[PDB]
Amino acid sequence: STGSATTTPIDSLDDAYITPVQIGTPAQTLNLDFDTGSSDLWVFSSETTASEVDGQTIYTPSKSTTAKLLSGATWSISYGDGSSSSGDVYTDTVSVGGLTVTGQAVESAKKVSSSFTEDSTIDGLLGLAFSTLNTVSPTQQKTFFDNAKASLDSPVFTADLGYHAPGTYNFGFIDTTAYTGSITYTAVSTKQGFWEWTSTGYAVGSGTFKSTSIDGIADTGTTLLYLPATVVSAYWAQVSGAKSSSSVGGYVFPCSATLPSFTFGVGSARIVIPGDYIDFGPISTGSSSCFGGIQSSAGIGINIFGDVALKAAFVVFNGATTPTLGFASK
Repeated sequence: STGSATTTPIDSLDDAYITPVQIGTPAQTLNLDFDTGSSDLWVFSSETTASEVDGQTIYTPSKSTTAKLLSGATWSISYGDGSSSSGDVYTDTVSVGGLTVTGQAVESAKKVSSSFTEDSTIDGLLGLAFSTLNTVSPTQQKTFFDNAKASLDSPVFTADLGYHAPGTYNFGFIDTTAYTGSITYTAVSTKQGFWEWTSTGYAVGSGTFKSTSIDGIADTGTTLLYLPATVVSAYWAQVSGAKSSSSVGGYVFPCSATLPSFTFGVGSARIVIPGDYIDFGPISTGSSSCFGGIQSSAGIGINIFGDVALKAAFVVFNGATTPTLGFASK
């Protein structure tokens, strides 16, 4: 089997991407944030505290003839940005882009934090990291990819995120028309439950490539590119007027600037992030100070290749017995 679904930016900054997902019988279609940095499939639902729902589409399990309460199961998750959600669990039929999994754990939110409530465009998350991170208790549950893997033509999914434009998530096959050149594959550690790999270095604009190992995670659920303070300082030093602002919470730069590109290494290959991809616009409406898309990881504890980096590439998440990641230019 295979599946193929279009993923669409939620706003003009590409702050996140939503992909339609069919849940239950008859189908209830919710727009979920596919997140390779977490491992829970959770949804706004008929059980969510009413004051915490503000425009999202909800899953109503009582209207699904295939929904079954997973008795005793609860879940509770906290994300790197400080947001959180929790609830109980059903199993139901879930389809993405024509690919169907029966018996998928669908985590129904009873509570969500304010940032979820405030984002009317995201109806939940679909986690695509390793199932060892799933928060369901007392019986941990498998991700959608883990459940579908055996049925897929090839045990892979691919992320092809657009810059200010729609893109595609494919399951079970590699679309050779979707990228240029060849795919360079690189080793993955699953020891922290993430798609964790080691970049071989970086360049800033037309500058020379610096060979240096940068361990980090491929995370479609994080907007920006978070890298060590040395690397980020070297980038922003090439932008006149750029500075790190503690009051804003990161590097800002004059909105009048033209940003340099940023290159990251994948083995001997190179992925170029155009400068425009690093512009996240005014810090507040009407300001001439703009927020940078490359930020320091020093306060996180891990480097994060988020959407800013991933959308410059065609990315293969290879879930073979020894997982690997692949990157191609496009």
